[PDB]
This record gives sequence, C-alpha cells and structure tokens, in this order.
Amino acid sequence: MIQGVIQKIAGPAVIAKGMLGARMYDICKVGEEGLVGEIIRLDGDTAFVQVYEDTSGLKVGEPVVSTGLPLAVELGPGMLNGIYDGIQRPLERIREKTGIYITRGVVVHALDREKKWAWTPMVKPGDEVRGGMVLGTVPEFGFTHKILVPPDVRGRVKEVKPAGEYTVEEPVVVLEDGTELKMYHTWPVRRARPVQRKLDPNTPFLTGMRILDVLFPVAMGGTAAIPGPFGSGKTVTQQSLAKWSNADVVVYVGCGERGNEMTDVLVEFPELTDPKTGGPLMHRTVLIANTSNMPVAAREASIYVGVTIAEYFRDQGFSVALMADSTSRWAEALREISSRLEEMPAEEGYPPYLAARLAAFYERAGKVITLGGEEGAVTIVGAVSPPGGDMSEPVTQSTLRIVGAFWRLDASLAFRRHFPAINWNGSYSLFTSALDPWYRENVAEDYPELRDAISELLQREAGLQEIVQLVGPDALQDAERLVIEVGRIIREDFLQQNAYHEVDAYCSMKKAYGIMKMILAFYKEAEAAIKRGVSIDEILQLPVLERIGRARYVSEEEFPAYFEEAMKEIQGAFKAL
Amino acid sequence: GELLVATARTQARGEVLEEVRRRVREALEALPQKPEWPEVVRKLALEALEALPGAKALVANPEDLPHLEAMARERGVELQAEPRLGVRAVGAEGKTQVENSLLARMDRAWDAMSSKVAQALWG
Amino acid sequence: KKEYTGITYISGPLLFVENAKDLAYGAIVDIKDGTGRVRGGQVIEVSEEYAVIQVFEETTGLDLATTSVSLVEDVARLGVSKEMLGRRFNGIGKPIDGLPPITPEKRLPITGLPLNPVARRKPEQFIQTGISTIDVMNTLVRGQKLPIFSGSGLPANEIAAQIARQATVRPDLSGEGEKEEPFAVVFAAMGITQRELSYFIQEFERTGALSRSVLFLNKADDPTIERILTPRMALTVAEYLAFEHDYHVLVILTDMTNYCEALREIGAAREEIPGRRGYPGYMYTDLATIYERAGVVEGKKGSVTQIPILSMPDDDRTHPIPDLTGYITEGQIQLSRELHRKGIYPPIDPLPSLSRLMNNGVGKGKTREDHKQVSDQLYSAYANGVDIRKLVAIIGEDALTENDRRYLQFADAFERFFINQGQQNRSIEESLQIAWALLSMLPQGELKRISKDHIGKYY
Amino acid sequence: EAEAKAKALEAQYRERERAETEALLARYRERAEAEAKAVREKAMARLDEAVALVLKEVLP
Ligand SMILES: Nc1ncnc2c1ncn2[C@@H]1O[C@H](COP(=O)(O)OP(=O)(O)O)[C@@H](O)[C@H]1O
Repeated sequence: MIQGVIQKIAGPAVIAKGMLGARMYDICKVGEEGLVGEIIRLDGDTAFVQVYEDTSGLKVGEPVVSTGLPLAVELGPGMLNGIYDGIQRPLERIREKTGIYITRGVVVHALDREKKWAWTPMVKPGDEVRGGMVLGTVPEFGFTHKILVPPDVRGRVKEVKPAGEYTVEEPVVVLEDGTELKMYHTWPVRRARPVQRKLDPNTPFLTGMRILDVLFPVAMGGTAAIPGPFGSGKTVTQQSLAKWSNADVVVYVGCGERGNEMTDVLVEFPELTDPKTGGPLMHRTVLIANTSNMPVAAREASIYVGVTIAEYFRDQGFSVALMADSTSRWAEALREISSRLEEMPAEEGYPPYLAARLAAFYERAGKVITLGGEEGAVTIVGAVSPPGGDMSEPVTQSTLRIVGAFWRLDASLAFRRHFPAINWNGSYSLFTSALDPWYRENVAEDYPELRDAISELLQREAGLQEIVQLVGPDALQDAERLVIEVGRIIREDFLQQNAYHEVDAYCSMKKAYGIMKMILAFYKEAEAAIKRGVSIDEILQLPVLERIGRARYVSEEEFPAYFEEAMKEIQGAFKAL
Repeated sequence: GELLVATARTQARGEVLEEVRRRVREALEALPQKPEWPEVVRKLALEALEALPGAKALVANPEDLPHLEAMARERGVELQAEPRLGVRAVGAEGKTQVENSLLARMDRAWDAMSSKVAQALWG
Repeated sequence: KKEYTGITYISGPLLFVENAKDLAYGAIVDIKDGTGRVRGGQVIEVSEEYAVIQVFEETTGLDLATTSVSLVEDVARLGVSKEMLGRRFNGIGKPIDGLPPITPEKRLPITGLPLNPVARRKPEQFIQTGISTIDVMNTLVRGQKLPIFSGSGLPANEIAAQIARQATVRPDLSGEGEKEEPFAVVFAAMGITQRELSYFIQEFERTGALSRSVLFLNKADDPTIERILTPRMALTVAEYLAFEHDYHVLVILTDMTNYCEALREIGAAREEIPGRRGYPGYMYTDLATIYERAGVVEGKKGSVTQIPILSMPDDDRTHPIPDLTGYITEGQIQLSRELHRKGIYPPIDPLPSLSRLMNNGVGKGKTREDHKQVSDQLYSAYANGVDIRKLVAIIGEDALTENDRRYLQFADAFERFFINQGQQNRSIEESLQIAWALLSMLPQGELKRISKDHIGKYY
Repeated sequence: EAEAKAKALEAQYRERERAETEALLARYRERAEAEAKAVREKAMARLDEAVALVLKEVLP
C-alpha cells in the first residue's frame, strides 16, 4: 500500500501525512481500529482521511494505509433477506459476535463464504461470452439468480466446472484468456453499470394504494419525492408500500433512523406473504438500515449502496424497489464534511455541490434493456424533510427539479388523520399522458374518461367551500350542496384509508373502477333528481349512499359480488324520485 | 433516405482519412531505416532543448545517442532510457519535462491539418 | 510537446501546480492519468507561482505521481462545418453517433467577442408561432431574446416544442416567403432527465426537421462542471451558421437554472465573495455573455434567435436567477401555475408577461393596423376583470351592479375560450378575429383606446 | 355502405403509401451505395499527395 500516519484530528475528520502518490478516495485503513476512511482532499503529502467509523481517542502516529481502490460490493446470491447496514457489513454476524450493540472497527466479510449452492453451468469450455451475459444460473428461492459477466470482461472460456455445491469463492469459469472469474465481483459504487440501451415508460407501476395511484400514478421507470412535516405518514408509509408491489425485489434503505423505527419492519416480514410468488415476503427484501449514532458521513455511504444493488438485480431481469428514507440526512452529511474542508457554503448553508450528485442519483433508475436483452426497471421513491415543513428550503425545492412527479403531503390533513395526507390540490404526475395504453387494456377505455370525471368534482369542490365558510351552506341551493357531499365520498372512500386494515391492506383497479362507477351514478341521477322538486336533505338521507360507505370493506375477490348487488339498488331506490 | 446518404458519404471519407493516416504511420515507422535517421536526431533534439529554456540533460535510446554529439559536448549528459521515435529531455529541476515524440507530432498536425487534407482530398 | 508535472492540491474541481510561465488564463490542458486515460483541464487561474486547473471530469483514483498535464491550446476554439447537421455532440464536443470526428473548415474562438452596435440592424420581422398569447400581444420578432419562465412540474418542454413546428415567416404581408427561405434550428439542453430526452427526439423526426439541426447533449449525470462549458460551445455554432452560411436558426436553451448551479461551485469553492443571495456577482456577466449574442446585422440572411426557458423555484420572479435575467434579457413570458391545474394549455398568460420588442414594425404596417390597439384594449380589459376576483369573494355572490357584471363575465369567458389551444394552430388572422368577438360582450363606449373607425370596423 | 366506401379508401391510401415508400428506398439506397462508391473512386488519385504534404510538415 502506502504508509504514513496522522497529522491532526478534528472529530470525524483526521489529516495524515507522508502519504504520497496515494489515490483519490479510497479504502483507507486508518488506525489500528483500521477505520475505512476516504481521501477527499489530496493535498501534497497530506491526506485527509474520512472515516465512516465513529471516532474516539485516536492519537497521532497510528498506521494509515490504503488499497487504492474505492468501495464496492461482494455480489452473488444470498442477498435477499440479508443485512448489510450502509458500509455493507452484515449485522447478522456482527449481532452475534458483538453482544448487544454496535461496535466500530469490527470487520467481517460481507456476503457469506460458507454457504453451499447448486450450480448449473450454462456454459461449456472454449465458448465465447460478452461482458454482462450470463454464465450460469443458481437456484435461489423463487429466482433464476444468474452470474452476469463483469463489465469489460469477455473472451474465450478455458473451463467450466460442472454442477456442484459451492461457496461464491471459487471460480467455476476460468477464461481461456487466463481469467479466473469468481462469482462475486467488484464494481465501485460511485459509478453505474451501463446498459445496452434504455427502455422507456408506458407501463404503470402500482403500489396499489388507491388514491395515490389513481390520481397521480408514476411509471415503472420514473422518479418521485415525498415531503411534509413529521407526522403525516412519510416515515412509515413506505413500509407499507413494500407490503405490495408491482415489482420483484424490494431494496430498502433507512438512514439516521432509530432502532425502534424499523424493528417490526424486520420481524414482521416473514408473516407478510407476497402473492406474486406466495412467498413470505422477507425473501426479496434487503436491510441496508442505519442507526442514528453512526457518523454523519455514514449516511452518505449508505445511500449509494442501495442503488448499486438495484442495477445488479435489475440486469437480472428485475423490477426493483428503492425507497429512499430522508435525504435530509445525507444532506447534513455533506453539510458537515464542509466544515472540515472549510468551504463557503451556499445559501442556507450547504455545499454548492448539492444537487450535482443528487441529479445523478435519480437518473440511474428506470427500465432498460441489457446486453442480455433482459428487462427490469428500477423504481425510486425518495422522501425529504425540510425543517419548516414545506418547500422553503432549497434542499427540497431543488429536489423537485430532477424528478418526474412527486407526492406532496401536508400537516393539515394529518391532524384529522387521513392517511395519506396527500393534498390533492397538491402534486402532479407526469405520465398520465402515456399510461393510457395499459389503462384501456386492463380496465377498459371507460377509465380514461371517468377517472378524470372524478377530478372535476373536487376541482369544483374547492371553489365553493370558500364561500361556504364565508357565508354558510345555507344561502346556497341544491346543486351547490350537491358537490359538497360528492366530495365527501371522495374522502370517505379513498383519502381515508388505512394500512392496518386487513381489508384495505391491498386494493386494486377493480375496486377502483368499481367505485369509479358507483359514484358516477349518484351524480347523474341526482342531477335530475333535485330538479324533481326534491330536497337534497332527503337525498342525503337516501341510505344507498350509506351503503357505498361500506365501500372499503368488500374484500377484493367477491368484489363484483357487491358491485352488481348494490348496482341495482341505485336504479331501484331512486325510481321513486 | 437522405440520412443514409449522408452517413454513407461521411463514412466513406473516413475510409479515406484513415488510409492517409495509415500511410503516415507506416511512413513514420519507416524513418529510422531511411538513412536520414541521424539527420533527424538533432533536429528534434535541438528543438526540444530550445523549447526548454532550462537545461539539465537529455535522455534517449542509446541508438540515437551517437547521432548527437552536440549536446554530448553541452548539457550535463545523462542520455538514458528511451524517450523509439521521438526525443525527450528535461530542463532544470524535475519540473516540466518537455519532449518531442514524432507520433505526437502527427497528432498535433492532425488536429490542424484535418481540415487541409480534406481540401486536398476531395476536389 | 509540453508537459507539466508537480501537483500541489486536489480537492473539488480545483487543481494546483507550479512552474507555469506561459500558460494562458483559460486554456484547455490535459490530464494524463496513471491508469492511462486522459481528462480535461481549464487554466482558470494562472499565476506567477501556481495555477488553477479546472477538471472537467471528477477526479477518481487520481494520484500524485502520474498526474501529468499537457497544454493543448491556449484558448478554446472549435471547428465547425455546415456538414455536421443531425449529429450529436456533447459538452466536450466529441461526436456521439459513432460517425467521423468532424473535419473543420475554420476554427474560431468560443468566447467570442461581442457585437458592435453599429453593425446591428434593428429587428423587423416576426413569425407565426401558433399561439395567440404571444402572437397578438407580444409578437415574437425574429432574432429576439425570449425567456419562458416556468416552474417544475409544469409543461415546460412541450410548449417549447410546439413553437419549433409551427414557426414560420409570413409572405402574405410581404412579397417574400419560404420560396425565399428554408428553415432550421439548433437545440441543446445541458443535462436533463432521460424522460425529457427521448420525448424531445420524437418530435424532431416526426417533423423530420432533425436533419437540418445540431444537437449538443450533456445529460444530467456527466461531470457537473461541463455545465458551464457547454452553452458557449453551441452558441458559436450560431454566428457561424448565421453569417457565412446564412440561415434561420432558432436556438433554444433549457435548464439554465442548473447552469448557475454549477457556476456557483467554481465561483465560491475557489473563492470570490458572493455577489448577492448566495451567488457570485459576475453571475451578471456570465449571464450577459450568454444571452447577448442574438440579433441581426445589416444585410445578412442569418438570424440568431435565442429562446431560453428555465425554471426558478416557487414562482418568485425575484428569486435570483430569472431576476437578473430579466434585466439582461428582453422578452418575458410566463407559465401560470394557477392555470395549470385548471386544465388550460399552454398555461401561458399575461400576468406579468410583458414582451419587449413589438413596436418596431410588426403586428402593424405590413400587418393589420387593427391589432395594436386591439391588444392594448384587451390588456386593460383583462385588468378590469380580475380585480374583482377578490372583490367578489368579499362582498358575496353579488352586490355589483349590472354593467360591471359584464367585466367579470368576459374574464372567465376569455380565459376559457381564447387561451386554450389544442394542438391547433391559429393563424394570426384566425386569432385576431376571436379578439373582436370577445370585445363584443363589452358594449362600445367602454372601449376607449382605439379610434372610432376601427372600433366599429370590426365589431 | 358509406362506412364501406371509406374503409376501402383507406386501403388505397395505405397501398399507395406502402409501395412507394418501399420504392423510395430502392432509388435512394442504391444512390447512396452509388455515390459512396463514387467518392472513394474520386479520392484515390491524389490520396498520396496528402501524406507527402503532411509528412513534410511534422518531421523536424
Ligand atoms: N399513512 C399515514 N398517514 C398518517 N399517519 C399515519 C399513517 N399511517 C400511520 N400513521 C400514524 O402516524 C405515525 C407516524 O407517521 P410518520 O410521519 O411516518 O412518522 P414520525 O413522524 O413518527 O417519524 C404512524 O406510525 C402511525 O401511528
């Protein structure tokens, strides 16, 4: 490596001297704790180390060395249902060796080196490959796990061992170019694997949560933010999103969060049962969690790990979930490193790197097409936390640029408890001019109007409320008061939802389209009805609205059972009017 | 259709330019064994030393060392390694270490006379 | 050739090396690695003792033993040719399609020198852009500076593209048309999402005007710094096509917001005291030097049309960026956030959109001279309206008297009818017409801004 | 029967388009191939001279 030692210390930072010809940003084992730092500044013989391992009582003179390589992941199977924290280290083992805490400086391998796996070579000796193709599969859960050749690695094949039980350790395929391709390989995180070309959106991505999807859906590539103050769902809706999918694997970060904040999250997972495999849903999930008593800077590392996993799996044909918990952390991180390198921070105190890197973080995801001609798409859904509790800080506001659509939340709804608290006079979508193909393909064409035809309602709900509280609903007439309880239903059976209800736990387009016709009716009937000299009082009392008020209950199977059931009752009861 | 026509043409001209390049490469690689190789030595040797306002010593293949007698008299003399088509040198201190590879001379002129060749060529 | 070694500091896109003596403030140099792969290099501060190099890449794995610089040129110039249209380039300016590196004809500096006012000739032609908004009120004169203010998550791009396909001169009011003119554009962004990208492309091929165009593309994922290089690079591709090749090129800028972002970085990370609200002060210059290039010179058949589009956060026109832009620039057309989610497209409306170049010989003379004053009526006409947007919400359903009722009645009307255009195209006349039709609901004798003839002429 | 008339019209519109779009390629592609060739042939003659010229410049 290179030898040298310490020079001065400042909290998470330390400077080091005598190192020279050293590389830029590396695995820097520092101290006899051996702390993996990173060279941010390279100045003369004087190296800034930058730990991700909590400091305490170092001195001056301890050895400092460095690989001369950045930071990358052991790849292979065994990933699902694993822990890796932010610095890749797998808590599993740690948990065991270190009692009951987290203790810095304890080092282990990441991915296991003892586990056996059946091997099916899909390659033969003397063959020729290309960088990113598959060499062989491995049975992992309900998955065709594959060993994708690393980038810029190709050539003839010297041998191929036949089937067997192995650890990822051995090369099964040594190239006829003298290249022993072991299963895992090294791909530095701060970069992205390329793809043969990129495939593009036109396919909906559903987490199935009603309103969320139905009003402002997102596509399967895409990008979106979540912001709002503490309280409305942010911290925990995401958990819930995981419990359903329109995707395969589920890769979950977490940063700066507290242990209790992710407890259940872990342990419940085996009871969750995906229905797209029927599996116990922990089998396709990833713990990349981070405490909140790590170095500020380890909330950098942590983020990058996720996404770099995502591609790997995605190139293995898959639909990937990344659900970024709080960029605020990350922010703060860099905000701290600043102090160290002493830079005039841009307004509100941040480095003006800011959205530099952010920008790229969003890009990398999406649906693509690989060398292997496989599909897979990365979906990302990021959360934010500005102090005041809204757009009023650049770190949130500029986040709104490099993105697709966003999912606003606000305090006020959180008080009266409407989970989620989306301000539906908030957010926008940016795909609903291109999700219609798949729409009138599964629902049927009468979704592409009628949905919109719900919107008009709440548009017009706004415009009147204003005056309602300014005078009273009283000096307003029937048709006015119409929409008032239209809107009402749009909340009663949408906005108000739970993620605790065994029933509304998962919901779908059928229920969607379902109530999408239900409501329609009242309108269309009543519009004529109140012009039958009828008073809206009475129309409010017509119990059939009350019936639809049980809408969130029909467990979604026997859903057209009750659809059609009450369908008639509408055209029944109202034939009096 | 037009786009295919354009590509085709430009592509083709690329075949041309590459050949012309190749011939230079071939030619430049044939200069040592053209008898004018000692002649060539000091042209470039003097040339680099002139460009280095400092002086220290020159460094080159032992091959071309003989051809140079001039700055075998002058300089500190430390005529070593290989700069091999080109001549290298270093002036005072480690500093800047200005050289003159013949192949870098192609690349220099290329960046210029990319334009001129095309005029000569298609006409 | 030359050859420089002796690093001293690396940290952020700022480099340091001594023993320079004949380096040029702003010079493209190289950065040979040890791995073997070159990186860029600007001389953004030569000094007697050391100097600043400006890494156009990031640095990674970089060392203190093989980091080797080589002055490529003193200044950045670039070649160009006519024949290179439909090709792709990037911030560096290497071709991206895979076809030959261009053969220049003439190289020319990139920073340029500015115009001479004597050499400029006043604008005087305008085009039909296909949306009334502009095309009635503000009048997009040829070779103008028009910024289109938008916010995120608004239809920023789309609307731009429309213009690109409906942009066309008017022979009718003259004797000269596209039987005397072809047409063309040069587009670049400076990094964007992917989603905006492809979307873009499909409107050039289906128009097919792609061929006769130039693309520079930086994608929002390349080294950040090359955000500040790129504009100019393309911008010199404008004069070149304008003056010796002679053309009618629309040049489009979008993502300038992000321009300055990066700008800032070098700005302050190196040093300079910030020159206002978290930005450097020469920001002004840097955004002068970009926009200023437009216009036409005497007797030339070029046309340097700058159309920038960008978005500041919120809608504060007072947020730094559009700020100064305003002074600098000329045009000013706004999206209107409010209109957006009430479904009217393009949401552009005058609420502070306030043109500039209008009076100078278009929308009149050659054009109907029952246009100018039309506009002006409508202007205040709208005023008179919307005032009451508040007063209504204060008094009650109504307490206003009968006449003034009409005001509000035409407001709501106007917006809905007039301002909504589908993928439509309304000719300048088809437009205009409507205008008098909206003047209809106001009785005469309230319209007091246009002569007696005109008023009845088209009532 | 008017729906029939238009339906049939479409046919002709798609056919005329089809046949011709295929034809346009023929003429263009073989002209592309032809001219591309014709610039190679154009080049050949003074190709040499360029090398001579360039070589003379770089050398000292
Ligand atoms: N989607 C929801 N919207 C609002 N509150 C919810 C929702 N789901 C659950 N809650 C309740 O609010 C709690 C906290 O919401 P959240 O903003 O995620 O967390 P915190 O502010 O505690 O970090 C939930 O754990 C639960 O008690």
